[PDB]
Amino acid sequence: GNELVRRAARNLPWVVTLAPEGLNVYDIVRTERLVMDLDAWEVFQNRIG
Amino acid sequence: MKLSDLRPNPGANKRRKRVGRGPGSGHGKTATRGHKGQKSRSGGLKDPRRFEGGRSTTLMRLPKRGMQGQVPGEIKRPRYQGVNLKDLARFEGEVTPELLVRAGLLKKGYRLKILGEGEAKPLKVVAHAFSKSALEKLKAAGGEPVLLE
Amino acid sequence: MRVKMHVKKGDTVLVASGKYKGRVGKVKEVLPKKYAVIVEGVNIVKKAVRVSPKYPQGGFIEKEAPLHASKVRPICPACGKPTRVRKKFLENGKKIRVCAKCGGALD
Amino acid sequence: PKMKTHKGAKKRVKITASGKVVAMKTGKRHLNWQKSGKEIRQKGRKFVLAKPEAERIKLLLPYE
RNA sequence: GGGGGGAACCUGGGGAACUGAAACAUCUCAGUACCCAGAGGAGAGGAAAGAGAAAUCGACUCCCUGAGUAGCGGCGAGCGA
RNA sequence: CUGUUGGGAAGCAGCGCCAGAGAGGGUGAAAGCCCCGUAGGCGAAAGGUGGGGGGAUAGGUGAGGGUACCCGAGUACCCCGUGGUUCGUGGAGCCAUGGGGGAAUCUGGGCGGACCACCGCCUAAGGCUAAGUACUCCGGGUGACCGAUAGCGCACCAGUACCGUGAGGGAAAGGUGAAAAGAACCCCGGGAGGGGAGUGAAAUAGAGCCUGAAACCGUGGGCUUACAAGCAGUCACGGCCCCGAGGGGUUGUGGCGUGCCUAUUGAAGCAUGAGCCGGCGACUCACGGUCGUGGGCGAGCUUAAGCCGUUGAGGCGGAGGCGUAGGGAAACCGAGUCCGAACAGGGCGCAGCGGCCGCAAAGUCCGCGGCCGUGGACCCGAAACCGGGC
RNA sequence: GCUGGGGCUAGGAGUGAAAAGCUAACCGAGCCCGGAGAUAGCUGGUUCUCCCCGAAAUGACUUUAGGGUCAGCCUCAGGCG
RNA sequence: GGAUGACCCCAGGCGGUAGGGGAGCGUUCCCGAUGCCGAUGAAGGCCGACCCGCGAGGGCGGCUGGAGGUAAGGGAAGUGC
RNA sequence: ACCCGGUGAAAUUGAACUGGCCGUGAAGAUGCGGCCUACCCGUGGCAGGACGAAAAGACCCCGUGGAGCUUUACUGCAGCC
Ligand SMILES: NC(=[NH2+])NCCC[C@H](N)C(=O)O
Ligand SMILES: [Mg+2]
Ligand SMILES: [Mg+2]
Ligand SMILES: [Mg+2]
Ligand SMILES: [Mg+2]
Ligand SMILES: [Mg+2]
Ligand SMILES: [Mg+2]
Ligand SMILES: [Mg+2]
Ligand SMILES: [Mg+2]
Ligand SMILES: [Mg+2]
Ligand SMILES: [Mg+2]
Ligand SMILES: [Mg+2]
Ligand SMILES: [Mg+2]
Ligand SMILES: [Mg+2]
Ligand SMILES: [Mg+2]
Ligand SMILES: [Mg+2]
Ligand SMILES: [Mg+2]
Ligand SMILES: [Mg+2]
Ligand SMILES: [Mg+2]
Ligand SMILES: [Mg+2]
Ligand SMILES: [Mg+2]
Ligand SMILES: [Mg+2]
Ligand SMILES: [Mg+2]
Ligand SMILES: [Mg+2]
Ligand SMILES: [Mg+2]
Ligand SMILES: [Mg+2]
Ligand SMILES: [Mg+2]
Ligand SMILES: [Mg+2]
Ligand SMILES: [Mg+2]
Ligand SMILES: [Mg+2]
Ligand SMILES: [Mg+2]
Ligand SMILES: [Mg+2]
Ligand SMILES: [Mg+2]
Ligand SMILES: [Mg+2]
Ligand SMILES: [Mg+2]
Ligand SMILES: [Mg+2]
Ligand SMILES: [Mg+2]
Ligand SMILES: [Mg+2]
Ligand SMILES: [Mg+2]
Ligand SMILES: [Mg+2]
Ligand SMILES: [Mg+2]
Ligand SMILES: [Mg+2]
Ligand SMILES: [Mg+2]
Ligand SMILES: [Mg+2]
Ligand SMILES: [Mg+2]
Ligand SMILES: [Mg+2]
Ligand SMILES: [Mg+2]
Ligand SMILES: [Mg+2]
Ligand SMILES: [Mg+2]
Ligand SMILES: [Mg+2]
Ligand SMILES: [Mg+2]
Ligand SMILES: [Mg+2]
Ligand SMILES: [Mg+2]
Ligand SMILES: [Mg+2]
Ligand SMILES: [Mg+2]
Ligand SMILES: [Mg+2]
Ligand SMILES: [Mg+2]
Ligand SMILES: [Mg+2]
Ligand SMILES: [Mg+2]
Ligand SMILES: [Mg+2]
Ligand SMILES: [Mg+2]
Ligand SMILES: [Mg+2]
Ligand SMILES: [Mg+2]
Ligand SMILES: [Mg+2]
Ligand SMILES: [Mg+2]
Ligand SMILES: [Mg+2]
Ligand SMILES: [Mg+2]
Ligand SMILES: [Mg+2]
Ligand SMILES: [Mg+2]
Ligand SMILES: [Mg+2]
Ligand SMILES: [Mg+2]
Ligand SMILES: [Mg+2]
Ligand SMILES: [Mg+2]
Ligand SMILES: [Mg+2]
Ligand SMILES: [Mg+2]
Ligand SMILES: [Mg+2]
Ligand SMILES: [Mg+2]
Ligand SMILES: [Mg+2]
Ligand SMILES: [Mg+2]
Ligand SMILES: [Mg+2]
Ligand SMILES: [Mg+2]
Ligand SMILES: [Mg+2]
Ligand SMILES: [Mg+2]
Ligand SMILES: [Mg+2]
Ligand SMILES: [Mg+2]
Ligand SMILES: [Mg+2]
Ligand SMILES: [Mg+2]
Ligand SMILES: [Mg+2]
Ligand SMILES: [Mg+2]
Ligand SMILES: [Mg+2]
Ligand SMILES: [Mg+2]
Ligand SMILES: [Mg+2]
Ligand SMILES: [Mg+2]
Ligand SMILES: [Mg+2]
Ligand SMILES: [Mg+2]
Ligand SMILES: [Mg+2]
Ligand SMILES: [Mg+2]
Ligand SMILES: [Mg+2]
Ligand SMILES: [Mg+2]
Ligand SMILES: [Mg+2]
Ligand SMILES: [Mg+2]
Ligand SMILES: [Mg+2]
Ligand SMILES: [Mg+2]
Ligand SMILES: [Mg+2]
Ligand SMILES: [Mg+2]
Ligand SMILES: [Mg+2]
Ligand SMILES: [Mg+2]
Ligand SMILES: [Mg+2]
Ligand SMILES: [Mg+2]
Ligand SMILES: [Mg+2]
Ligand SMILES: [Mg+2]
Ligand SMILES: [Mg+2]
Ligand SMILES: [Mg+2]
Ligand SMILES: [Mg+2]
Ligand SMILES: [Mg+2]
Ligand SMILES: [Mg+2]
Ligand SMILES: [Mg+2]
Ligand SMILES: [Mg+2]
Ligand SMILES: [Mg+2]
Ligand SMILES: [Mg+2]
Ligand SMILES: [Mg+2]
Ligand SMILES: [Mg+2]
Ligand SMILES: [Mg+2]
Ligand SMILES: [Mg+2]
Ligand SMILES: [Mg+2]
Ligand SMILES: [Mg+2]
Ligand SMILES: [Mg+2]
Ligand SMILES: [Mg+2]
Ligand SMILES: [Mg+2]
Ligand SMILES: [Mg+2]
Ligand SMILES: [Mg+2]
Ligand SMILES: [Mg+2]
Ligand SMILES: [Mg+2]
Ligand SMILES: [Mg+2]
Ligand SMILES: [Mg+2]
Ligand SMILES: [Mg+2]
Ligand SMILES: [Mg+2]
Ligand SMILES: [Mg+2]
Ligand SMILES: [Mg+2]
Ligand SMILES: [Mg+2]
Ligand SMILES: [Mg+2]
Ligand SMILES: [Mg+2]
Ligand SMILES: [Mg+2]
Ligand SMILES: [Mg+2]
Ligand SMILES: [Mg+2]
Ligand SMILES: [Mg+2]
Ligand SMILES: [Mg+2]
Ligand SMILES: [Mg+2]
Ligand SMILES: [Mg+2]
Ligand SMILES: [Mg+2]
Ligand SMILES: [Mg+2]
Ligand SMILES: [Mg+2]
Ligand SMILES: [Mg+2]
Ligand SMILES: [Mg+2]
Ligand SMILES: [Mg+2]
Ligand SMILES: [Mg+2]
Ligand SMILES: [Mg+2]
Ligand SMILES: [Mg+2]
Ligand SMILES: [Mg+2]
Ligand SMILES: [Mg+2]
Ligand SMILES: [Mg+2]
Ligand SMILES: [Mg+2]
Ligand SMILES: [Mg+2]
Ligand SMILES: [Mg+2]
Ligand SMILES: [Mg+2]
Ligand SMILES: [Mg+2]
Ligand SMILES: [Mg+2]
Ligand SMILES: [Mg+2]
Ligand SMILES: [Mg+2]
Ligand SMILES: [Mg+2]
Ligand SMILES: [Mg+2]
Ligand SMILES: [Mg+2]
Ligand SMILES: [Mg+2]
Ligand SMILES: [Mg+2]
Ligand SMILES: [Mg+2]
Ligand SMILES: [Mg+2]
Ligand SMILES: [Mg+2]
Ligand SMILES: [Mg+2]
Ligand SMILES: [Mg+2]
Ligand SMILES: [Mg+2]
Ligand SMILES: [Mg+2]
Ligand SMILES: [Mg+2]
Ligand SMILES: [Mg+2]
Ligand SMILES: [Mg+2]
Ligand SMILES: [Mg+2]
Ligand SMILES: [Mg+2]
Ligand SMILES: [Mg+2]
Ligand SMILES: [Mg+2]
Ligand SMILES: [Mg+2]
Ligand SMILES: [Mg+2]
Ligand SMILES: [Mg+2]
Ligand SMILES: [Mg+2]
Ligand SMILES: [Mg+2]
Ligand SMILES: [Mg+2]
Ligand SMILES: [Mg+2]
Ligand SMILES: [Mg+2]
Ligand SMILES: [Mg+2]
Ligand SMILES: [Mg+2]
Ligand SMILES: [Mg+2]
Ligand SMILES: [Mg+2]
Ligand SMILES: [Mg+2]
Ligand SMILES: [Mg+2]
Ligand SMILES: [Mg+2]
Ligand SMILES: [Mg+2]
Ligand SMILES: [Mg+2]
Ligand SMILES: [Mg+2]
Ligand SMILES: [Mg+2]
Ligand SMILES: [Mg+2]
Ligand SMILES: [Mg+2]
Ligand SMILES: [Mg+2]
Ligand SMILES: [Mg+2]
Ligand SMILES: [Mg+2]
Ligand SMILES: [Mg+2]
Ligand SMILES: [Mg+2]
Ligand SMILES: [Mg+2]
Ligand SMILES: [Mg+2]
Ligand SMILES: [Mg+2]
Ligand SMILES: [Mg+2]
Ligand SMILES: [Mg+2]
Ligand SMILES: [Mg+2]
Ligand SMILES: [Mg+2]
Ligand SMILES: [Mg+2]
Ligand SMILES: [Mg+2]
Ligand SMILES: [Mg+2]
Ligand SMILES: [Mg+2]
Ligand SMILES: [Mg+2]
Ligand SMILES: [Mg+2]
Ligand SMILES: [Mg+2]
Ligand SMILES: [Mg+2]
Ligand SMILES: [Mg+2]
Ligand SMILES: [Mg+2]
Ligand SMILES: [Mg+2]
Ligand SMILES: [Mg+2]
Ligand SMILES: [Mg+2]
Ligand SMILES: [Mg+2]
Ligand SMILES: [Mg+2]
Ligand SMILES: [Mg+2]
Ligand SMILES: [Mg+2]
Ligand SMILES: [Mg+2]
Ligand SMILES: [Mg+2]
Ligand SMILES: [Mg+2]
Ligand SMILES: [Mg+2]
Ligand SMILES: [Mg+2]
Ligand SMILES: [Mg+2]
Ligand SMILES: [Mg+2]
Ligand SMILES: [Mg+2]
Ligand SMILES: [Mg+2]
Ligand SMILES: [Mg+2]
Ligand SMILES: [Mg+2]
Ligand SMILES: [Mg+2]
Ligand SMILES: [Mg+2]
Ligand SMILES: [Mg+2]
Ligand SMILES: [Mg+2]
Ligand SMILES: [Mg+2]
Ligand SMILES: [Mg+2]
Ligand SMILES: [Mg+2]
Ligand SMILES: [Mg+2]
Ligand SMILES: [Mg+2]
Ligand SMILES: [Mg+2]
Ligand SMILES: [Mg+2]
Ligand SMILES: [Mg+2]
Ligand SMILES: [Mg+2]
Ligand SMILES: [Mg+2]
Ligand SMILES: [Mg+2]
Ligand SMILES: [Mg+2]
Ligand SMILES: [Mg+2]
Ligand SMILES: [Mg+2]
Ligand SMILES: [Mg+2]
Ligand SMILES: [Mg+2]
Ligand SMILES: [Zn+2]
Repeated sequence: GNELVRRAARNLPWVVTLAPEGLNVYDIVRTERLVMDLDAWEVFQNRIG
Repeated sequence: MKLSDLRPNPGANKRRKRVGRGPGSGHGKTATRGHKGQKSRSGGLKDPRRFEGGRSTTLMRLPKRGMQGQVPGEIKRPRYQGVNLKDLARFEGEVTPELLVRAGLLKKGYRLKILGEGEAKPLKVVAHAFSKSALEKLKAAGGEPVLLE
Repeated sequence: MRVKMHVKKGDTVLVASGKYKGRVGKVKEVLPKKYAVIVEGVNIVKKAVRVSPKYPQGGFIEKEAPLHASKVRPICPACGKPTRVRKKFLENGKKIRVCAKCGGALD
Repeated sequence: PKMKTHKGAKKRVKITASGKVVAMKTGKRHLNWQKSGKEIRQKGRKFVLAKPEAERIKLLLPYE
């Protein structure tokens, strides 16, 4: 959810950036690794609950 | 697991039947329509559910029965839906129309009638009507039937 | 509204690509419509001319052929290096081209 | 556009709980004087439409 | 002040037929196509002599739904709140 | 930035660097850092707009009591003819009104589907009123949209040429190259055209220009052919030529042998269609249904319009739909119900696998597929009918 | 009587010493554009490959007879055995 | 058999129009892809007596061509004359 | 008309390496069988055949196709009473 973090990483070829409200399986399956905020991990657990 | 692994199960996505695409396919030329006649034509036949070649139809030779109604239409009257004792088994304490609505048991806009199938439970059940047997069973099981007006 | 030209007649430019890459020369002409520049003694071609009043004896003449303007980089009059151009606003408060490597005016 | 219900069928026929199609027996609308009581009585019942005809009629009642 | 124009859109005044009903006339197509008048960036509608059964709602317009229900119908084909 | 191959580097190699910018288009080939841009920011003296903010102004405002003055007229209302509505004369109300008759001012009047009573609802015969809605000539953004027979009729000087008295109809036609460096000059020729020279990485890239298929025409070569009977091939063998116990080409002789498609009981058929070649050319889509099927959940399954977010991110939203009970024209009753006097008889209905667990399943949602309904619904084709114009 | 020029009458309409003649080179109903992709139970056409199975040209009814609905006969899935 | 489309062995079926079913090939476009093939030559064209495939096709090689093409695995259609 | 110089169409055309008889064949065969005849290629001529070309027979029937016309067919409408 940190905009500053997303802005810094977004232009990297190997990085896809998302706010946790936007977590979706296409973007997960597209990428080799998943990296999340504890905060993001939390809204995720709320979403799948 | 990546994109090149994402795959439907066998049978989930099947190929279409394509006709009029050659001898080898089994569906060339006439495109599975046979030779001539109305059915082979673009636009085809009259409705097969009804039409019978000009003869008076199976349907139309049967008699009408009953009240069909008339303008200005449906007469408003209170409507009942029955829910069985067995369907009440999941509840505790007090059951009411709104609760049965919410549970997906009772449809909105319907008055509630309790029916005799299944076993009664000691519950206070609030309803617009009861079958005789529903009434008997609920008393015997120690429940409290409350009748609305 | 207007074609953006980072180079003008007749600053000194490096020809950064093509057969004449590495070459340096003054910009003889700028042709915005073709997005091209003419650079002195760069991109020489042999042109056939008819025996005419303009060319008695006829034969051939040498001509500078236009260069795609992106192939060309201005040379900083200050630090003498090929550079991209920046805009700087003066007190005037006009705007000028300035070198990117140092900060000198290119005019 | 969605299928329309055939009202001619809806007025003559009913789909039972197991998907049978039931209609009134024909032949007692009139000319009854010389028909035996057995004929009148038995024609006063419903009957189950033969399967091929029932399927056709059901298709006319998509929202029953 | 008016006149005339504007791709569709809009409202009003008029308004078919093929076709469908496996013929055809009621019916359908369809108040559609089209003609005309007018409007404007929209137009129409609009502040209950409404709804219609809730002891209820609260202008009008528009979308979802109600619902292919209620009904209408050579109770046919179909039409349809 | 350098080196390197190359006509050319952006390719490859070495060493770097930017990134709130690695969308995309260019540059001699394939470039984040060369160019135009992109992310992020900045900008109007003039004219337009201004639904947002601020301010004026117009307008806005009590209580009982009595009085019964007013409260939209050829109107309501009734009848006749008709329209609108789901309502086609129907028990036919309501709303509208062409004709006739023709009121009342709240103790007045219209409505709740003939009518009457009761009970309610509402205030006709004057007018205006943003917004949410529709459209796309215009500008922009974006495509599991087209790529010159496609996509608009038009990529190009097209509503043109041309056709028609006119209304009206209505085309074809895109590409040299990186750069014109678009071939000076000489040679044959009246010119056209060509041969040299020359430019170019390339000139069968030379302007009648990218690629350059096929029909079709020609030149050269190999095999073959003037005693032979043929859907033209095929099987065999032999001859010659070619490439080097094999193969390719050709075909002398011998065997066998009734084109293709369509339509038909039946066609080589003297039945249809086709000169040949290239390109265009016909079973689709939406919504609904019905089966099957791949999953999700399961007495439950599922959301629609919207709303928030995103800017190729997803979520919220339960209104509603299907299912959970049937039977009866219905009142109604209900695991039953209807017919019946019946407690008769009959019709239509009613009841998982394993050690609480799992599993499976009603059902339902979504995807996929077959087929059906509605639309032009596989494509092409009438003769005609109608409307408005010429 | 013929003829120049200037005019009027047109689509179910004109005009016709009448032939259903003529109304812009085909008139028992002009032409153009539109409804419109009218409708066509008729004729034609319907495009890659391989594999398994494999019909009918009957019966009933049909303003039906060269078209249909149902049955029969083919095929595929599940079930029974 | 072996346990499961691993391959082998024995056996039997395999003419086919309307038509049913099954399995595949190829075309355009999307994901894969900020990748990968590509001027030491893309696509397209012309040959081939070679390789794989039952076949539709797919490789490979020579020539042409001169700037694009696009895998395994999936998705969608203006998809084969 | 014919020949030489100049310019140079057309309908038609599955492809053709396109003979006779007697047969056969969907019943009138260059194309099938048997036999007979026949060196290869033209030019001017003739029309018996190619069921020669042209025109999706205008006769005839069929289509619940169309149109013009009629009437004591049906049902309307103008117009008149
Ligand atoms: N908030 C975000 N990071 N959104 C997704 C990235 C946005 C943008 N499409 C990008 O890739 O640069
Ligand atoms: Mg990105
Ligand atoms: Mg990124
Ligand atoms: Mg990625
Ligand atoms: Mg991304
Ligand atoms: Mg699909
Ligand atoms: Mg489909
Ligand atoms: Mg299949
Ligand atoms: Mg296919
Ligand atoms: Mg095929
Ligand atoms: Mg098949
Ligand atoms: Mg078949
Ligand atoms: Mg065929
Ligand atoms: Mg057909
Ligand atoms: Mg079929
Ligand atoms: Mg089929
Ligand atoms: Mg079929
Ligand atoms: Mg057919
Ligand atoms: Mg047939
Ligand atoms: Mg047939
Ligand atoms: Mg056919
Ligand atoms: Mg037939
Ligand atoms: Mg037929
Ligand atoms: Mg048929
Ligand atoms: Mg047809
Ligand atoms: Mg059609
Ligand atoms: Mg039809
Ligand atoms: Mg009959
Ligand atoms: Mg009803
Ligand atoms: Mg009503
Ligand atoms: Mg209690
Ligand atoms: Mg500037
Ligand atoms: Mg360079
Ligand atoms: Mg250098
Ligand atoms: Mg200035
Ligand atoms: Mg009916
Ligand atoms: Mg009866
Ligand atoms: Mg009776
Ligand atoms: Mg009676
Ligand atoms: Mg008797
Ligand atoms: Mg008796
Ligand atoms: Mg009796
Ligand atoms: Mg009785
Ligand atoms: Mg329903
Ligand atoms: Mg139900
Ligand atoms: Mg005016
Ligand atoms: Mg105006
Ligand atoms: Mg109107
Ligand atoms: Mg008016
Ligand atoms: Mg009107
Ligand atoms: Mg109108
Ligand atoms: Mg009219
Ligand atoms: Mg009609
Ligand atoms: Mg029609
Ligand atoms: Mg219709
Ligand atoms: Mg119909
Ligand atoms: Mg009809
Ligand atoms: Mg019909
Ligand atoms: Mg008729
Ligand atoms: Mg009609
Ligand atoms: Mg209508
Ligand atoms: Mg319109
Ligand atoms: Mg106007
Ligand atoms: Mg607006
Ligand atoms: Mg208004
Ligand atoms: Mg008011
Ligand atoms: Mg409902
Ligand atoms: Mg209507
Ligand atoms: Mg090179
Ligand atoms: Mg070099
Ligand atoms: Mg370099
Ligand atoms: Mg590098
Ligand atoms: Mg970006
Ligand atoms: Mg880019
Ligand atoms: Mg780029
Ligand atoms: Mg690259
Ligand atoms: Mg690329
Ligand atoms: Mg770039
Ligand atoms: Mg910006
Ligand atoms: Mg900007
Ligand atoms: Mg007041
Ligand atoms: Mg007062
Ligand atoms: Mg008074
Ligand atoms: Mg009033
Ligand atoms: Mg007045
Ligand atoms: Mg009236
Ligand atoms: Mg009406
Ligand atoms: Mg009425
Ligand atoms: Mg009625
Ligand atoms: Mg009414
Ligand atoms: Mg009343
Ligand atoms: Mg009235
Ligand atoms: Mg009146
Ligand atoms: Mg009152
Ligand atoms: Mg009163
Ligand atoms: Mg009234
Ligand atoms: Mg009234
Ligand atoms: Mg009312
Ligand atoms: Mg009432
Ligand atoms: Mg009253
Ligand atoms: Mg009211
Ligand atoms: Mg108004
Ligand atoms: Mg407002
Ligand atoms: Mg407005
Ligand atoms: Mg508005
Ligand atoms: Mg809009
Ligand atoms: Mg636009
Ligand atoms: Mg394309
Ligand atoms: Mg493209
Ligand atoms: Mg073209
Ligand atoms: Mg075009
Ligand atoms: Mg082309
Ligand atoms: Mg076009
Ligand atoms: Mg245009
Ligand atoms: Mg065109
Ligand atoms: Mg064009
Ligand atoms: Mg032109
Ligand atoms: Mg003309
Ligand atoms: Mg002209
Ligand atoms: Mg025309
Ligand atoms: Mg070029
Ligand atoms: Mg060029
Ligand atoms: Mg180049
Ligand atoms: Mg000369
Ligand atoms: Mg000379
Ligand atoms: Mg010359
Ligand atoms: Mg020469
Ligand atoms: Mg020359
Ligand atoms: Mg040279
Ligand atoms: Mg080279
Ligand atoms: Mg080359
Ligand atoms: Mg070449
Ligand atoms: Mg070339
Ligand atoms: Mg090029
Ligand atoms: Mg060329
Ligand atoms: Mg050429
Ligand atoms: Mg030769
Ligand atoms: Mg001899
Ligand atoms: Mg010889
Ligand atoms: Mg032979
Ligand atoms: Mg032999
Ligand atoms: Mg050999
Ligand atoms: Mg051979
Ligand atoms: Mg040989
Ligand atoms: Mg032998
Ligand atoms: Mg033969
Ligand atoms: Mg034969
Ligand atoms: Mg063939
Ligand atoms: Mg044919
Ligand atoms: Mg035939
Ligand atoms: Mg025949
Ligand atoms: Mg025959
Ligand atoms: Mg023959
Ligand atoms: Mg022949
Ligand atoms: Mg014939
Ligand atoms: Mg023939
Ligand atoms: Mg025929
Ligand atoms: Mg031809
Ligand atoms: Mg040919
Ligand atoms: Mg072709
Ligand atoms: Mg289909
Ligand atoms: Mg479609
Ligand atoms: Mg569909
Ligand atoms: Mg389906
Ligand atoms: Mg499904
Ligand atoms: Mg689920
Ligand atoms: Mg849910
Ligand atoms: Mg519903
Ligand atoms: Mg019922
Ligand atoms: Mg009774
Ligand atoms: Mg019973
Ligand atoms: Mg029973
Ligand atoms: Mg489950
Ligand atoms: Mg399921
Ligand atoms: Mg079906
Ligand atoms: Mg349609
Ligand atoms: Mg159509
Ligand atoms: Mg269609
Ligand atoms: Mg269809
Ligand atoms: Mg005509
Ligand atoms: Mg008519
Ligand atoms: Mg008529
Ligand atoms: Mg008429
Ligand atoms: Mg007219
Ligand atoms: Mg005179
Ligand atoms: Mg005169
Ligand atoms: Mg005159
Ligand atoms: Mg005159
Ligand atoms: Mg006239
Ligand atoms: Mg006159
Ligand atoms: Mg006129
Ligand atoms: Mg006419
Ligand atoms: Mg007319
Ligand atoms: Mg007429
Ligand atoms: Mg007349
Ligand atoms: Mg005369
Ligand atoms: Mg004319
Ligand atoms: Mg004439
Ligand atoms: Mg006529
Ligand atoms: Mg004429
Ligand atoms: Mg028009
Ligand atoms: Mg129409
Ligand atoms: Mg047509
Ligand atoms: Mg017709
Ligand atoms: Mg087809
Ligand atoms: Mg078999
Ligand atoms: Mg039969
Ligand atoms: Mg029958
Ligand atoms: Mg019969
Ligand atoms: Mg007949
Ligand atoms: Mg007969
Ligand atoms: Mg027929
Ligand atoms: Mg059948
Ligand atoms: Mg059998
Ligand atoms: Mg079966
Ligand atoms: Mg089976
Ligand atoms: Mg077989
Ligand atoms: Mg199978
Ligand atoms: Mg494929
Ligand atoms: Mg293909
Ligand atoms: Mg695309
Ligand atoms: Mg990509
Ligand atoms: Mg790429
Ligand atoms: Mg590479
Ligand atoms: Mg090469
Ligand atoms: Mg391509
Ligand atoms: Mg190949
Ligand atoms: Mg190649
Ligand atoms: Mg490129
Ligand atoms: Mg390819
Ligand atoms: Mg690809
Ligand atoms: Mg793949
Ligand atoms: Mg995928
Ligand atoms: Mg197509
Ligand atoms: Mg001579
Ligand atoms: Mg001559
Ligand atoms: Mg031949
Ligand atoms: Mg011969
Ligand atoms: Mg004989
Ligand atoms: Mg013959
Ligand atoms: Mg013979
Ligand atoms: Mg012969
Ligand atoms: Mg032969
Ligand atoms: Mg033979
Ligand atoms: Mg023979
Ligand atoms: Mg012979
Ligand atoms: Mg012989
Ligand atoms: Mg002889
Ligand atoms: Mg001769
Ligand atoms: Mg002759
Ligand atoms: Mg002659
Ligand atoms: Mg012959
Ligand atoms: Mg002859
Ligand atoms: Mg003859
Ligand atoms: Mg002929
Ligand atoms: Mg003729
Ligand atoms: Mg004819
Ligand atoms: Mg024809
Ligand atoms: Mg004929
Ligand atoms: Mg005929
Ligand atoms: Mg005649
Ligand atoms: Mg006749
Ligand atoms: Mg006949
Ligand atoms: Mg006839
Ligand atoms: Mg008839
Ligand atoms: Mg018939
Ligand atoms: Mg008729
Ligand atoms: Mg007629
Ligand atoms: Mg007529
Ligand atoms: Zn400097």
